[PDB]
Amino acid sequence: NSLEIEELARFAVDEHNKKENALLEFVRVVKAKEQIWEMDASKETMYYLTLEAKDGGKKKLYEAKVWVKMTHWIGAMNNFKELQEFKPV
Amino acid sequence: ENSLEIEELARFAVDEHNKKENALLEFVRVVKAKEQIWEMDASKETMYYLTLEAKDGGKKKLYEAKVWVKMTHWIGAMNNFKELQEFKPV
Amino acid sequence: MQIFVKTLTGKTITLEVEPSDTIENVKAKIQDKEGIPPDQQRLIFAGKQLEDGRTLSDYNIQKESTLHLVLRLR
Amino acid sequence: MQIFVKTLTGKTITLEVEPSDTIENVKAKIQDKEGIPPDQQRLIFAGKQLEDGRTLSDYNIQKESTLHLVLRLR
Repeated sequence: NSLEIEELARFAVDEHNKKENALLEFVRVVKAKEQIWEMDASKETMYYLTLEAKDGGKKKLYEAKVWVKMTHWIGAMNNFKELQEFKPV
Repeated sequence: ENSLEIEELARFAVDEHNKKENALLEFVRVVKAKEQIWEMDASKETMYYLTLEAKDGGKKKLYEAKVWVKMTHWIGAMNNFKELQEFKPV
Repeated sequence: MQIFVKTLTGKTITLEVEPSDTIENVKAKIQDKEGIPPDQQRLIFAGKQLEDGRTLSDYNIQKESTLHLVLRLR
Repeated sequence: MQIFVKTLTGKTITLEVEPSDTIENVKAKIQDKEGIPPDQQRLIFAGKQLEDGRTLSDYNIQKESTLHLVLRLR
């Protein structure tokens, strides 16, 4: 779980890096809260991650928002995740 | 050696087979594993050919599973889709 | 009653329906709202694909139920 | 030239196109081929969403290139 969040946090940083050519080092997760919607055949989660990353070797704080939808039916399951927001404090 | 992911795929094949037939096969191990991969832009499509060992009535037997996995990635987004396509005894 | 339809990325639309309605008729409702032809529509509920000739009540699709839609491209 | 369009589940259609063609024109090709309206079409290539005004050559979409399609519901 903490590790699962860590992957999402890294995902947010690596994807952020790709979009801006930004050079962020990932340091740790500071806070993590989630909103989940449960329905038939799916679980939707919005992750509100505050992670710490180094910009110039000096640690700084960033707000990431990752959207994850998992959908499953007989014989099949789908996992989709998306970075929706990445901003400094 | 990338084995745990195969084990998960094998289990997925077993539980989905079970869900579809209400059969309760108990997963023991992966015996053989071969896959076909197609590489394209922003995606990797893989067909898994798994030979697994399962207990039907407490007696272990061999089954052939086929799992289809498509991974699609773009900036800011990632998708993972998998499907059980075949589950048959030898 | 009201039901929801979602894509795998989480895009959501809402339809006003009756339990008497067929799956065939719901796909027509989706086409009218969104423009996606029914031959392109694979509808999912209760871990199953829904048959066109069948109705909503057959699948026990009550109010506030969520269906998911997958593109067929065929 | 020939290119591929795929859904996230792996459903595939083929279009005959030219590098001169716009993304707008491809969505029309898809609409004519599949019946899915262009306002519902989000086309992905080279880790990006494709804008209607740009051409295939702008995005370096050569022969046998594969695009991906996501439903907008909008």
